[PDB]
Amino acid sequence: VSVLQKHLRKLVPLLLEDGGEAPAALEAALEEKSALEQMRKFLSDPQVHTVLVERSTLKEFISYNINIDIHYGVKSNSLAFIKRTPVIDADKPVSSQLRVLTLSEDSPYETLHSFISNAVAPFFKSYIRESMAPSVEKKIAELEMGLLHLQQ
Amino acid sequence: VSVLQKHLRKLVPLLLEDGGEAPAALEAALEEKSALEQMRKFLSDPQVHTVLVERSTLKEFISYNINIDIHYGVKSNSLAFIKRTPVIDADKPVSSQLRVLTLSEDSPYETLHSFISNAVAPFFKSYIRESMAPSVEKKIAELEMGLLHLQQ
Amino acid sequence: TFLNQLQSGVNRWIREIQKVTKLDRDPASGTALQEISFWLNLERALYRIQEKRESPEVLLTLDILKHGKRFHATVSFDTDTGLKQALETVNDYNPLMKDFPLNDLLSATELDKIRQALVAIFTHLRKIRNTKYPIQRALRLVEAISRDLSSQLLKVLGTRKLMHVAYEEFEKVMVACFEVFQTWDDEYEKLQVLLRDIVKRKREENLKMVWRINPHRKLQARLDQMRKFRRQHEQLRAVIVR
Amino acid sequence: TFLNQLQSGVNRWIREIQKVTKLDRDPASGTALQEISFWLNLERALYRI
Repeated sequence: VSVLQKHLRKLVPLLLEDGGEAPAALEAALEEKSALEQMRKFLSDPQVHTVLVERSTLKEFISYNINIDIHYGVKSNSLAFIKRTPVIDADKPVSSQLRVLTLSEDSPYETLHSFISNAVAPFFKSYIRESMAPSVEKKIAELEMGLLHLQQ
Repeated sequence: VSVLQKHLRKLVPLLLEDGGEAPAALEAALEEKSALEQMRKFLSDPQVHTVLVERSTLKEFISYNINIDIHYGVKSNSLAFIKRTPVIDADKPVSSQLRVLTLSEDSPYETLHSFISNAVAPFFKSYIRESMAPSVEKKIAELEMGLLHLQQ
Repeated sequence: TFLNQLQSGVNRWIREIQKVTKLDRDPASGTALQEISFWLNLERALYRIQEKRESPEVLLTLDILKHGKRFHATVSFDTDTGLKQALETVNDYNPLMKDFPLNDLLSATELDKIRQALVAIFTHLRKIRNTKYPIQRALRLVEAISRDLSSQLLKVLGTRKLMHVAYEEFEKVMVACFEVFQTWDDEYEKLQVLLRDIVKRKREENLKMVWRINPHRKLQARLDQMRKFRRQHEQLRAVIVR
Repeated sequence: TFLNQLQSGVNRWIREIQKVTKLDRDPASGTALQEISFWLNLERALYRI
């Protein structure tokens, strides 16, 4: 709700843009009643984890709408805010019990392939070096090759 | 590392701490030269792309060491950056090449099990649905279930 | 400083209680006895966390934090702990985790031992459903008993060489394997029936219980086919002799 | 507005052509038959694009 709006203001602007807070487009997106209900559901219910806030630029106007679902719009610079806690509590940890995933303005196929190659497979490699994991790594390699083939 | 230092100055206290400006724990951790060395290595060196920060409370006295690799413990507000990119561009923000995330103060084994269940497998499933991935998700779920069975 | 210390102590106690409750000892972790032991361990961890929170030092620290305005910290520690849930779970799983019918079925790889162990697993599921143990927990106990009976039958068959037995020995081994599979299925059904009774007692929460059975029937069918084929081989040897 | 829509549509059509003509055999995914099938599909997609 308000906590989710503050988290998206203090996180997505530092992720989607070069840094800052929720702009007029971002504030207007968060100001929608349905978007506010989606933010409240994400910050309260445990079922809703990923929270998407987009700083779009449609031919380069600053006018965006926030929603629970994530879609590949026209230059939609979405930012997936996956929450780990069941709720975003004001006293208990919320952002530490969450994460920020950056999505490209265009379709996320190439960025997702790069993330699988160098942020999912490398993370699994680091975890294994610190140590079903090899099966996960091989399946991630196969899925990254398939995603590259599909994007191409 | 200027944008990297700016992000850890405000977003980490909004995540690792209760919210707002950085407390004395984060100030002392950054005052330790190891945190600055890790930030400089992340900004300049592409091979090294790991760093940690923690603002804990020990019985409260705060004596935290910030390193150039991801770290976590017990009753500590650790924070590590998931650097999908090797280095940081000068034109782009320095923090834009490292996905900063703060660890929780709960048990790291159960938190890691939940993160494997609904953070890496959910990301692969989301990428596949936007489009192997199910096999990697099943391997992660099997690892989480095995960790839960071993801890129980 | 003291108010922050009390609030941080409350938050750390809440985090420790949440970590203790996070290690869920489900019936999938091992057999039915393994699930009962995991539930007992989780309940013991929850009870220890609750005792640590309710100790006089914990109460004094909570009072100091509340007087220092750390009401948010106290509320976070209370919500993240789940001490009441842990104590209730320990009380509920105490009368269900004590029974060991799955281990009895595993030890009794024979037909009568498998039937007795499956009956013990079903009775443990019924007792857990009578207690605060879940209907899914009782069904998992029955399923673990059936799986242990099937594994014990397989291990005994491997030890005795029932696949390569003689005529009468192979017939007895196939009968024993089929009986072990049937006893495992019956014990899984009994555990599912106890879980269904628990779910009927908790119709708002307990949606249903699985069919459980065992984890064999295929081995028993193959052994019966082998015994019939051995009888046919003897009859055909007699026919060729004639 | 027509020119901007034309630019966006040209980008979308080029992306569709590249997607049709880029589904080749992976460097380590699949066998020789799978790589050859990916190459043939890429040849057909490249001709169409």
